[PDB]
Amino acid sequence: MREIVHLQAGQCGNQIGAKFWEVISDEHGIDPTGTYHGDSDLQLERINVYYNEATGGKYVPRAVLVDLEPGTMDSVRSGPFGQIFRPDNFVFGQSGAGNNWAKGHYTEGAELVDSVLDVVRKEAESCDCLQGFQLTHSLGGGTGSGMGTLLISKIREEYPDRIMNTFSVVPSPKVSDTVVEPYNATLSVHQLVENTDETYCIDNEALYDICFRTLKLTTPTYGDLNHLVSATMSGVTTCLRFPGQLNADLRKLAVNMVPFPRLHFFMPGFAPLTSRGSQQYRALTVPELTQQMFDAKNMMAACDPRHGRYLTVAAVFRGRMSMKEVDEQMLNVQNKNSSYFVEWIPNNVKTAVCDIPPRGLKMSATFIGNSTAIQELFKRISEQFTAMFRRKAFLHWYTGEGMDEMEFTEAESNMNDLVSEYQQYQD
Amino acid sequence: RQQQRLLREQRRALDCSNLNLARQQYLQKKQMNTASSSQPTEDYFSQFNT
Ligand SMILES: Nc1nc2c(ncn2[C@@H]2O[C@H](COP(=O)(O)OP(=O)(O)OP(=O)(O)O)[C@@H](O)[C@H]2O)c(=O)[nH]1
Repeated sequence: MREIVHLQAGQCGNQIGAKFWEVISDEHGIDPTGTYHGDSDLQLERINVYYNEATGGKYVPRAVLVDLEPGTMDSVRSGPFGQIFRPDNFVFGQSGAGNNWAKGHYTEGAELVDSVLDVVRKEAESCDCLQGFQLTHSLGGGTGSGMGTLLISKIREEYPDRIMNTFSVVPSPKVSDTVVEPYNATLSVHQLVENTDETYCIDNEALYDICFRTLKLTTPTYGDLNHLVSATMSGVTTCLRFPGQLNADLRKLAVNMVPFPRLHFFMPGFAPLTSRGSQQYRALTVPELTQQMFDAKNMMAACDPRHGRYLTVAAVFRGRMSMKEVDEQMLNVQNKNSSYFVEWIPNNVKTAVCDIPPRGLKMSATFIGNSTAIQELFKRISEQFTAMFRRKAFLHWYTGEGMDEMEFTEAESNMNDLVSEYQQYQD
Repeated sequence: RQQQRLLREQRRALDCSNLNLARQQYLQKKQMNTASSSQPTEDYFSQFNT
């Protein structure tokens, strides 16, 4: 049987996986202590895709936690579900980050890659057959990119036959806090496109805008933001864990989503987001779901695909619906904007219907998108990289670590080579 | 003439059954009707407070 092992990297990913995991435990109805309370037969059955069974009916999460700063681990261990996570799975380092990409990629990783590889292969041999792996981290995250780029390279030759899902957050376009962050992102993405097959793009500014749009609660918590993305990541994973005539496996989806090899960056899309009075002012119907499902405001990933065109679109539907409403709704959407799709590929819509609703609503869905709206992102970072690399600011650290501008040359070039590739297909 | 009587007896009897039948799927389609629309609960509002 085919299962998944998760990887939790970077200090954001440390917050990402925590909320990501507790949702699943609450979804399957396990107590914080770990004693599962048998209530749903189906979730009792297909929990082995992610969790192993340990004694006393406790379901050990099959994730590995990695970092350098103990305070983050002490916090997450002290959380409501830190007891469910294994001290076996808490691998870390004795060093502070400096949030330097090179140190986590050349210096600190070297004496930690050995330990983490043993842990995962112990977990890999603990399981029977894998679809692959998924990673929670950030591309702009100083240390998470340090482990991520290294480990994905190592796991490539280790298991080049599995699903190497990646989940990273794009930093805020308006401000990056970290000033060497554009260096770190450019460094990471070069190996990312070289290595990964799947990548989710996430940005906080839209999340703040969504909070201003539907959450209408002034001051949220970053964990609430983590809940939103975890809800999305839950939705895409509800395919595998749940029955119903939907085709769930990722490369059943992936071959449907990617036209050409270097297309790994994909954008999410989610289903009803509702405000305080609209819960009792909304007639929850697939049309208004579909309308809301395809909203530029419902977008949250990077920026509006209104500026570009739509290469491939896939909406997975979770709940008690039928073939015809999604059949007519898709027929509705193509007739609305036929030109906004590329003439290159017609019928670029791929739909899945999960019949197992979430715990509280039935009419639900999720969207994964590949449009021509990523250009602005790295085009932005292009001026960032060129301007700072114009006068090599903050560079003596990397040379002190042992890094050269030569690595930067092909890194941006490979990035720029991707830019020409996106546009020349779509234009 | 007896056969003619039997034929219409069959026709009426079948007509008795289908009218009996016709009533249930009307109930059944109503069962279908109020089984799709959804409403979110407070379980979707508490977690965002944390
Ligand atoms: N945990 C957490 N991370 C955040 C938050 N907001 C933005 N981030 C960013 O998410 C990035 C990913 O974290 P990591 O990959 O663990 O970062 P790192 O490698 O230790 O390097 P740093 O940037 O110094 O943290 C960080 O660099 C932060 O800049 C937040 O609210 N919580």
